[PDB]
Amino acid sequence: KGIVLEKLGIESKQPNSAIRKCVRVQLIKNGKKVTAFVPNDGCLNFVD
Amino acid sequence: MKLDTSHMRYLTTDDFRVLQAVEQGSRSHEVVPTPLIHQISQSGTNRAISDLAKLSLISKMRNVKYDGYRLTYNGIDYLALKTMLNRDTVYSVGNTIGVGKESDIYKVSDKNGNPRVMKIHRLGRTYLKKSNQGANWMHLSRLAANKEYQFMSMLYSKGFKVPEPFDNSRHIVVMELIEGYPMRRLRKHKNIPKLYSDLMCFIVDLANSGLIHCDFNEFNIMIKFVVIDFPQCISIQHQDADYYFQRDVDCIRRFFKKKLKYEP
Amino acid sequence: EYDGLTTARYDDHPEEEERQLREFRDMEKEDREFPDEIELEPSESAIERLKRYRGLKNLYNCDWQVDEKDPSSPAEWKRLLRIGNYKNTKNRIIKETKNEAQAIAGDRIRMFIRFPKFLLEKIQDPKQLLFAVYGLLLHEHKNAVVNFSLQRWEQYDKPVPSQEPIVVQYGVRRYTIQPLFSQGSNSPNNVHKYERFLHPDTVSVATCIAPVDFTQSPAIFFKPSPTDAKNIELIGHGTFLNADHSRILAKRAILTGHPFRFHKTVVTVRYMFFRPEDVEWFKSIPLFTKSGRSGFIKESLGTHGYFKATFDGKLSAQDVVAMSLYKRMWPMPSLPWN
RNA sequence: ACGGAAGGGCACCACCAGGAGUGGAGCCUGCGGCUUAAUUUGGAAACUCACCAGGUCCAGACACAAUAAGGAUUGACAGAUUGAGAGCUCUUUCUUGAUUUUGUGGGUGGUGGUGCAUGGCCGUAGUUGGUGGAGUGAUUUGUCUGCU
Repeated sequence: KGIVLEKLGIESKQPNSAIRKCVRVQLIKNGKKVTAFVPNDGCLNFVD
Repeated sequence: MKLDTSHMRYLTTDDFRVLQAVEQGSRSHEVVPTPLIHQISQSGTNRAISDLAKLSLISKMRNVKYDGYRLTYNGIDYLALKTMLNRDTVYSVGNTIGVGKESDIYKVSDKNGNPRVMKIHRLGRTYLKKSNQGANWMHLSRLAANKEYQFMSMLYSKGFKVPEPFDNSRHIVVMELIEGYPMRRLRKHKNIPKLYSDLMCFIVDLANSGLIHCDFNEFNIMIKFVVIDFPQCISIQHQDADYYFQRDVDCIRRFFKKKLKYEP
Repeated sequence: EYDGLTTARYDDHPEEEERQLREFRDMEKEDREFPDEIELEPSESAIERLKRYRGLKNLYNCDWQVDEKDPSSPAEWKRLLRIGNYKNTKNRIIKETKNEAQAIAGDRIRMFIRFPKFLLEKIQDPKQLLFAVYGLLLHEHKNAVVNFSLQRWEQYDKPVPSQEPIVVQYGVRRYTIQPLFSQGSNSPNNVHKYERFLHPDTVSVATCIAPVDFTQSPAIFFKPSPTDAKNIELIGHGTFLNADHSRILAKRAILTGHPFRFHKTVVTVRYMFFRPEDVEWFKSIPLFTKSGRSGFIKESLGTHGYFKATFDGKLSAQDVVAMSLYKRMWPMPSLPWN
């Protein structure tokens, strides 16, 4: 579980070239900062 | 005939770069499949190819598997006109052509609204049934533009009054409108004596490098002299040079007698 | 300017309000089906209407210089705080708020506020109500162009036009705002298509001039409903996105025509234009159709109505033909709501 | 498969030997472009004509309301108007027998798209697949070196 730092987006590998809308989480139990994917479309507007 | 002014506009953003994408690979890979465009989304490249294949800027080979392309004589044309517009020039084509044999004189609008002359270089104008694609119309006509282009720039740098080349990219040379009238169609002029005194001395100008014009007969230059169709010239190393001397001169010793009545 | 009588800007490459409600439902109903399609009166010249419009190949690709010699902008446009990176604004300001807070939390404070005797008559005692006082930040008083992100309420289905006034409570403060709606997309030039009404569900973006938030507070959007039930008919909820002055909304107007006779060049014109004056303005501007072709109607008669078009592509049938012109919209200033 | 190498042949839509020429002059015609209300389009004065400028005239199935046998409506030999053997209309009045008429609701029709849904009609010395044998298999030998 973690705190979201900011909302991002991607420019991923070929052939599927797009902006895929990941986020930045900092975990609680470590202080590590790991990127994270939001599932089913929409739902970036659910997180802040 | 081979050239076309119609479809230049209707390509989209990626197109010019996608149509460019085959060109960088062309020098190495002269047969370019579809993904070879990608690296250089999943909407982008074929909607360009849908243009490029159906608008004939890229040729298509039909197979069940992914198909290899090799860029088309039509495709460089706009790629040229892309960097053409991007140096700066060629806002629009003009209504006065300008259709020659091997080269296309195009009244063309530079930035500032300058009507000027574009020359597309490719031979044997009609697209021809007998050609192998990718080289003969592109690449032969590609190099040879600069071959001429840097002559006039070198020959205009001499200081003789002649046309100055404006721009060259990808077998397209652009230069001054150079208004005046050729002596091939010459209608009237009163004063030959220094006209031809310039002419016969214009020859030793042409000969100041140890060269001889060989096109100096009629159908070349205009009352500003305005001279054109340079490429045929002969060196001093060129073995037969002395025969061509009286050929050039006397043919323009010939002309005046008929039309404007003068003799040296 | 009006320099050039050719050449549109291209840069070549109680029950009466309810009848107003039925008018808004009608205009949104038709504006759903044929969106942005202005219907020219053939009697009136389509030049005077379309003087300020600028035609474009694509909104996303082109570039505007940010403002213009506008004069339908607010003149207080230069009286706006310009922001760089909003992230690099607000973390800096919260950073200064940490380092310069004299009042640590959990401290009792008698507070001395410059305050008019005009406003004592709305004060109540702090027992039967809640006089509570919220601090602000550095530039949180002063005006700049902002962006919200509207979404409709759950029960709500009534149409919302694009510049009707809506009260916005973002954070604590509450303003009366006549917004500017646009769909959310990410163009690199930050130039987005104006909305005339608002979508059924998918989250859009409002835009107006209001003073800045530096915390991206949530916001509730409503109109006051003084005659109704509880004092508000709630419309939507949303989130303060950022303060962007460069958020350029483009009003799209679509001129639509019919073809008559095919196979010849391509196509002619029925309803698109009226006069041969309509040529010179709108025929460097290209033209689209509904899985079809591109560009360059050419002149003919206009004496009855007909403009013999040229195109690039194949298919033509009992179909339509549509071009476009784009105009910037400009934000409106806002007021508080008490 | 490779517009890739090299090598063989063929050819007045190639060359040699020429021959008669064009391109140079004027003019006719065709294409582009330009202009134009339009110069239809990729052996034209009307017609052709698909283009332009004005002009009249017509449309409307069928369900319903109403009206209409105490007229719904068709056509009708002048003259005016309009460019006209236009009753379009009209000054009118001969005849019609519900065949229909005003309004609402309301539908058929397309030689419209598909030969890229099915029939039938009309015109016009090299290919291969079999059985072998070899290989687990892609594949191969067959389809072949020498002599006339």
